[PDB]
Amino acid sequence: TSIFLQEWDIPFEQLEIGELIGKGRFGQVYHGRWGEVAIRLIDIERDNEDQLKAFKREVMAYRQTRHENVVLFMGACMSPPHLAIITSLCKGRTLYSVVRDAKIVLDVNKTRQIAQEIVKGMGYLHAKGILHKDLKSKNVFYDNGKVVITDFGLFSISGVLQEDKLRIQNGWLCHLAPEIIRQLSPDTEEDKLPFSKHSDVFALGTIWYELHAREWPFKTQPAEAIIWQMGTGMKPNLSQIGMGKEISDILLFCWAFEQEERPTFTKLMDMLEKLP
Amino acid sequence: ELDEQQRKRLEAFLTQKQKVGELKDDDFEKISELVVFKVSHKPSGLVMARKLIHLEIKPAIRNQIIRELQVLHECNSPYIVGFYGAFYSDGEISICMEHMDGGSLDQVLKKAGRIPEQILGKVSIAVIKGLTYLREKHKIMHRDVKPSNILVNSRGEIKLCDFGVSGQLIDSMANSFVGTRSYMSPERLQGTHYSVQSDIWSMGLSLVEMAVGRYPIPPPDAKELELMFPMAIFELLDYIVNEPPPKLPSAVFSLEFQDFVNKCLIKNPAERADLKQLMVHAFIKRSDAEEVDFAGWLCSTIGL
Ligand SMILES: Nc1ncnc2c1ncn2[C@@H]1O[C@H](COP(=O)(O)OP(=O)(O)NP(=O)(O)O)[C@@H](O)[C@H]1O
Ligand SMILES: Nc1ncnc2c1ncn2[C@@H]1O[C@H](COP(=O)(O)OP(=O)(O)NP(=O)(O)O)[C@@H](O)[C@H]1O
Ligand SMILES: O=C(c1ccc(F)c(F)c1Nc1ccc(I)cc1F)N1CC(O)([C@H]2CCCCN2)C1
Ligand SMILES: [Mg+2]
Ligand SMILES: [Mg+2]
Repeated sequence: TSIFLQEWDIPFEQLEIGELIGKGRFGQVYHGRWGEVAIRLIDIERDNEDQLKAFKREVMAYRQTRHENVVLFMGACMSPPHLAIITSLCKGRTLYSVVRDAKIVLDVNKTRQIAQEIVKGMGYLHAKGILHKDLKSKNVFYDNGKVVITDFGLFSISGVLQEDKLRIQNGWLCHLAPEIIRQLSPDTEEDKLPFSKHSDVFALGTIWYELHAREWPFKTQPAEAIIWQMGTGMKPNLSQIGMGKEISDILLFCWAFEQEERPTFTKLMDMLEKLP
Repeated sequence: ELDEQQRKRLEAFLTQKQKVGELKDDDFEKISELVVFKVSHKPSGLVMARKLIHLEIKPAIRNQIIRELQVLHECNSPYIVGFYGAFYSDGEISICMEHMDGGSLDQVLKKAGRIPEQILGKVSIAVIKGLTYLREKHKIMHRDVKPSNILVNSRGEIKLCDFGVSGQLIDSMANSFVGTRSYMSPERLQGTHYSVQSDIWSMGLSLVEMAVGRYPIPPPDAKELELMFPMAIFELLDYIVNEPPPKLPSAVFSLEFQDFVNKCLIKNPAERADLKQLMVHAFIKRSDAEEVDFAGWLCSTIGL
């Protein structure tokens, strides 16, 4: 029923909490000092035994992770209603900001390189049987070539959807593979959507689009239009900006309508190697 | 496309708007919840409705929002709710507008059982006339006409609301809400080019819901229309795109009305009736020259 900070392999004496780094839908995330760290505070029901042990399920898993392309998970302490996830602090900016910054050039060699980093991290997490469930450019950090994946697994315990009208954030729907898109309802619950390794590969496809177009797909369209277009399998390409066939074929594969036709992260890494 | 009794009220509203000067938070006292709250201006004795849209973005974009929003002072019509001003306060932009004491027809339909055909004829003239004004005098389409944004009063006007005046304010919105009642046209769902025809589809669908007392997709079986007289978002929307459109029951409504909605609910927007056609449709020619005390029906059903 409890997770204390002495259960972890990071020797911890004191934890300072500094300013809030930013707003977000799942808890609050502050600067901290341990070196410097990022502290995400979460609120739970005093006795929601269901969700408390569900949460613990996930966090012991994270204790086994260590990989250069995944943010270093450092510890989690429980005391209801207050929970904390402590990770390493990312220097630099999110990939979201970098792509949308006009002063940074993002050539095709570099986009292939960034994409390859994200895939290595994702294949590691998959190899350890951990699904991300919220892969996206606001959850990737880039500092002069170092690329780190963050916030994996959180979505299960997230509650970012929370009468009879489902809340949809800009950017969310275009990362959701069709099998998921076809099941959203105002009764939908984060812990029961049919996420899979295949849905994670789909989400990487949206990032590849975003890397080259420097904007999300379906940028123009309202949510309902996006749901129908994506649910029936209509998808953009990159020919309108002169991207070659090879850079577009990865999208055809990652966004494939039937999941089993989408590649694992291992095969996808190979496909990215073979670009010019 | 001009009347006098209507002529008296428009300047009078303009005269009222003279009162406002400028707006900010402490001028206003929360009266109730309707998100939009009915509030009382103290610098000027007006009772307005003020809607609070939560946006959190740096001022250069917010200044663009308000300049684009300032055009509503200029559109003025007996078929459009009256506008007073838009300012930003404390991470929310406020739009305060004429208050309509009857609410939305969404909200009116909840209290009534179903809305009778002759009143629905009248509301059809109001809505059709509003979009035509907007299209012809401001080159704008509404982009979301449906019952919650059409407002009615005890004085008896029916006017449109919440239309797309500022391309950027829609841009600035972080997140949208999708429930199980959609009024989006088939062509908008498919992401193809669209016009005020999309508003005409939305109007047809709203009319059938109000006439039957139920959102009509999926269509009810024989059991529930008899008594009248668990669905995922994607498959509701796909119903709109691929199944044949809803229709009024053939027994209880005049042919003119049925044909009126059927012309609104044609899937191909090029074949759907456009704005002027409906002004010449048999159904609204009949309804135009009719005597219904709309104010009377309203107050009796809602209790005022
Ligand atoms: N490990 C980290 N290092 C540095 N900044 C971080 C870290 N994790 C999160 N942040 C920042 O903290 C803020 C809140 O992040 P978060 O709560 O994950 O929401 P988000 O990913 O930005 N978008 P969303 O999940 O859709 O609400 C953002 O400004 C993040 O960039
Ligand atoms: N001027 C008004 N006078 C009276 N009631 C109003 C007015 N404007 C809005 N309402 C009511 O306020 C409630 C919420 O309306 P609103 O905040 O505009 O969102 P909504 O209509 O419910 N959904 P949406 O139309 O998509 O923005 C509804 O019950 C409306 O009927
Ligand atoms: O409120 C608005 C709105 C949007 C844009 C804009 F520029 C406005 F000025 C707006 N309001 C407004 C306008 C004129 C008057 I006269 C009074 C008003 F309150 N809405 C658009 C809406 O339908 C949402 C929710 C449903 C999906 C589509 N966006 C509801
Ligand atoms: Mg995040
Ligand atoms: Mg509204």
